[PDB]
Amino acid sequence: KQQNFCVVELLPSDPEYNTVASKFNQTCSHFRIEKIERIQNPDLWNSYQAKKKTMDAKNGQTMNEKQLFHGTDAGSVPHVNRNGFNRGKGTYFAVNANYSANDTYSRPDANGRKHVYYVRVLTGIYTHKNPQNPTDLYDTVTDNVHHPSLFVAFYDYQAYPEYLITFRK
Amino acid sequence: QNFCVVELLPSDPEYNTVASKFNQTCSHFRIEKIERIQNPDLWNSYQAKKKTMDAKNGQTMNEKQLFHGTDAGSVPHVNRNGFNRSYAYGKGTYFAVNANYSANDTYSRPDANGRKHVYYVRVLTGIYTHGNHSLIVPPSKNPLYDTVTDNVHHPSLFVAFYDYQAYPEYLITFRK
Ligand SMILES: C[C@H](c1ccc(Nc2nc3c(C(N)=O)cc(F)cc3s2)cc1)N(C)C
Ligand SMILES: C[C@H](c1ccc(Nc2nc3c(C(N)=O)cc(F)cc3s2)cc1)N(C)C
Repeated sequence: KQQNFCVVELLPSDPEYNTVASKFNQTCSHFRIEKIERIQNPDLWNSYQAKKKTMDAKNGQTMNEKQLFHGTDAGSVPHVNRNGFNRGKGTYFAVNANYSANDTYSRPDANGRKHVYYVRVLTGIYTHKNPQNPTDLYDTVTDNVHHPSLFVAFYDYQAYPEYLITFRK
Repeated sequence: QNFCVVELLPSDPEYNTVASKFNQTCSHFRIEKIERIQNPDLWNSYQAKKKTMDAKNGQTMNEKQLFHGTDAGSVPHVNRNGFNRSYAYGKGTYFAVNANYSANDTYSRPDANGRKHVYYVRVLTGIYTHGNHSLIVPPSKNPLYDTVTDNVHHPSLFVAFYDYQAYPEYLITFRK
């Protein structure tokens, strides 16, 4: 599985577009969206979904998945499109787009453009598990359990980079 | 102008054709992957401009495969748009006969992980002349040329000024 990918542009006339634009614009209405792309990566998607089938069957009534934001520099984009966020070693995801929208994470490129993904993450059972069963770990960690602003994933195929929002100041 | 990026296997005949050409001047580097870029609209727009050109320049071989180094940031932009507008022998996109020119750190600028990127590009060089810094557009053949170059009888580079004049066919990712 060498996880090739395709990049389709979401058009304003797509029902998926309002939803991503809305969620993004909750915190980032002062940026202007240049475009939104759907990242299509079959091997990566299947691998993500396999982790989820498992995770759904193990965590009972827990809703394992959330859609979160991750900002990154323009040069990491092909790497994320192909390999996701694969490879104690964590990748950060924001609940709100403004956080990911920071220059430290979404480094503005030569044309001024910034890149934040709208990401499907398997947050599962998280804390800020069992002494009797020490090989049993939390799926993610957060900054605050009752009112989270971020999540940290560690394992492979735990997140799919479904949408890429390109924008500027 | 959506696109796909297919990674080639070293087993692939294509992979070796591209690797051979790159290694002629750049064998001292380590190739990590060679991907093929599939952008149907851009490819179409290129083949149209080529149909026009092969019908214009008689016996001329209009097409050359040249190299182009760039930073990791530009890769998604090139994949989608080509070498289009937003990108001392004229104000266009420069392309090299030999990989090692493109492999210069100022063009194929090393990323965070030390990875360099060089396209192997189909370019419609067509009929070309010697170029100059105040160009912006090709000279007229008589008081219009397709590209310009540094030296007309032994060219080492080429400069294109229009869109759809080149297709970013392969991407070569490598390191020192
Ligand atoms: C670029 C990459 C890297 C980049 C950033 C970080 N740190 C962090 N990133 C984030 C993001 C975000 N959208 O990126 C969002 C957050 F709410 C918190 C953090 S902490 C850690 C690693 N590095 C592995 C090279
Ligand atoms: C780094 C990259 C960039 C791309 C092109 C240039 N200008 C120039 N590039 C080249 C290249 C080449 N392989 O790209 C090859 C040459 F024989 C001459 C020039 S001049 C300068 C920077 N990016 C900023 C667009």
